[PDB]
Amino acid sequence: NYTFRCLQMSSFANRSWSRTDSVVWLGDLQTHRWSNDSATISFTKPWSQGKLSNQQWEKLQHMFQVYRVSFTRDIQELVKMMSPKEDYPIEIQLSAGCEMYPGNASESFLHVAFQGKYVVRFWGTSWQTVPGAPSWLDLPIKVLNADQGTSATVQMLLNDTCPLFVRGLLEAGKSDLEKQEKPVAWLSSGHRQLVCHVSGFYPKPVWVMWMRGDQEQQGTHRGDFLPNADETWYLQATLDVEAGEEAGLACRVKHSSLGGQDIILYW
Amino acid sequence: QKTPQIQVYSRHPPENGKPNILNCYVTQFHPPHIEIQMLKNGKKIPKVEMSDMSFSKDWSFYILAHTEFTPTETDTYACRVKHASMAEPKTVYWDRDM
Ligand SMILES: *[C@@H]1O[C@H](CO[C@@H]2O[C@@H](C)[C@@H](O)[C@@H](O)[C@@H]2O)[C@@H](O[C@@H]2O[C@H](CO)[C@@H](O[C@@H]3O[C@H](CO[C@H]4O[C@H](CO)[C@@H](O)[C@H](O)[C@@H]4O)[C@@H](O)[C@H](O[C@H]4O[C@H](CO)[C@@H](O)[C@H](O)[C@@H]4O)[C@@H]3O)[C@H](O)[C@H]2NC(C)=O)[C@H](O)[C@H]1NC(C)=O
Ligand SMILES: CCCCCCCC(=O)N[C@@H](CO[C@H]1O[C@H](CO)[C@H](O)[C@H](O)[C@H]1O)[C@H](O)[C@H](O)CCCC(=O)Nc1cccc(CCCCC)c1
Ligand SMILES: CCCCCCCCCCCCCCCC(=O)O
Ligand SMILES: *[C@@H]1O[C@H](CO)[C@@H](O)[C@H](O)[C@H]1NC(C)=O
Ligand SMILES: *[C@@H]1O[C@H](CO)[C@@H](O)[C@H](O)[C@H]1NC(C)=O
Repeated sequence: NYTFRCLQMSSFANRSWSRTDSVVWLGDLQTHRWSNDSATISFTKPWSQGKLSNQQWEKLQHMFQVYRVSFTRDIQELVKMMSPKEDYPIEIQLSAGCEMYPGNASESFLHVAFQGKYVVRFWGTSWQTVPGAPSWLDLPIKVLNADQGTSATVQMLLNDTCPLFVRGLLEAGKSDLEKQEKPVAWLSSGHRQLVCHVSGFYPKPVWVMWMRGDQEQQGTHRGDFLPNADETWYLQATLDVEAGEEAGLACRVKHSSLGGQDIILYW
Repeated sequence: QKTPQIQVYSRHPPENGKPNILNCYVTQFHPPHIEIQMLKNGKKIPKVEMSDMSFSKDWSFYILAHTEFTPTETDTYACRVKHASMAEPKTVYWDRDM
């Protein structure tokens, strides 16, 4: 399962200042960036164009270029109309894309948040407010829904463009997507918290456990997965022990990249 | 409005005198405007690289900062974060293990 997410972040500070920036992810790998300051969508992989021809890419990009300008105008105009009831500063976020399933096609999504709260989605053939969204949104969404050409374009992008472009990305980015990077591990710490650090692994799935011989220590607390800057992962696993019980303990790491040869680090 | 969480950890095992990379992962903040510095002995490190800002499923923002560092037992390292959710800057010191 690969989830393609286009993530748009728009900050409207006052009447004269706004910016829209975007990032695009295929799973946990960034494929695109689109800065406010740039007219064009930037590639963050050699394969970020997928299977698309140069002309096909320029057209899709052109459509996003038109959209970014229209969206910025639409929001400023909306705020003017709503004033002073809805006012600056304003944060709008969009999360749109598709989740690719094994063999069988895909589901697509387009979610919109206002001031950090989910408020609007596109679903089926129309935009809709979600239950609990501020009621002042109902009127502008009804208006947006009257725009058939936009609705047709959005339906096309979600249902067709997204899974097709992503199937192209999966092919073109295969060696990157299927890359294997080996973890490196190290230990640190009368009641000690023992810490097993595991860094530099890719892909994300990993198994890290404190052991006494062959016995898994169920007191092992796994931390959050933290990103390294080099598209690899960092994880720690901690075990709370009493003093003079540390002897015979080990941290064991299993990961796809290691080829059945676990890391075992004895305290 | 949500308070940034700060996590400071190294890319490779921290060995004294060996060049390494220190990470500062800042998460769960809103709004996205944020100021992030990394510190050596309380002073700002000049060359700190930043990931693009992005956001999670729950819509909270995250960003990764990182800098080259050589740990020694005479140097402290920290990540300092300024954000509207907080009255003063929040500093998290590298705990020398992470
Ligand atoms: C793109 O795909 C859309 C569906 O996919 C979902 O949404 C997209 C955006 C992605 O997020 C994807 O991942 C999602 O899964 C698709 O939307 C569908 O469009 C058709 C018509 O074009 C809709 O059919 C009409 O349904 C209503 C009833 O709707 C309700 O009931 C059903 C269950 O019974 C639910 O699924 C809905 O949520 C609603 O609660 C009918 O009343 C209506 O019948 C009338 O109209 C037809 C002509 O169209 C006449 O023949 C009849 O006699 C009636 O007069 C339609 O049959 C469908 O609801 C809608 N799906 C959803 C989930 O809303 C969209 O069309 C695709 N677009 C393109 C360009 O490919
Ligand atoms: C990620 C979605 C990208 C899809 C591209 C949308 C197509 C587009 O750029 N349409 C704008 C020009 O429309 C004209 O040209 C079209 C063909 O190029 C058609 O022919 C169309 O008929 C014609 O009108 C259009 O201006 C559109 O409205 C852009 C707005 C995008 C949008 O959501 N706005 C929006 C508006 C209100 C509310 C929300 C979400 C709630 C936010 C909380 C405040 C979002
Ligand atoms: C609306 C989502 C459609 C997905 C179609 C896949 C082709 C998108 C290519 C990624 C570049 C878009 C980056 C801009 C993000 C935005 O402003 O919404
Ligand atoms: C609008 O907001 C920006 C960014 O927050 C700020 O620097 C600027 O002073 C404001 N501009 C005006 C004209 O008030
Ligand atoms: C962002 O880009 C738009 C269009 O190029 C521009 O008008 C606007 O001033 C930019 N905003 C900032 C904050 O740079």
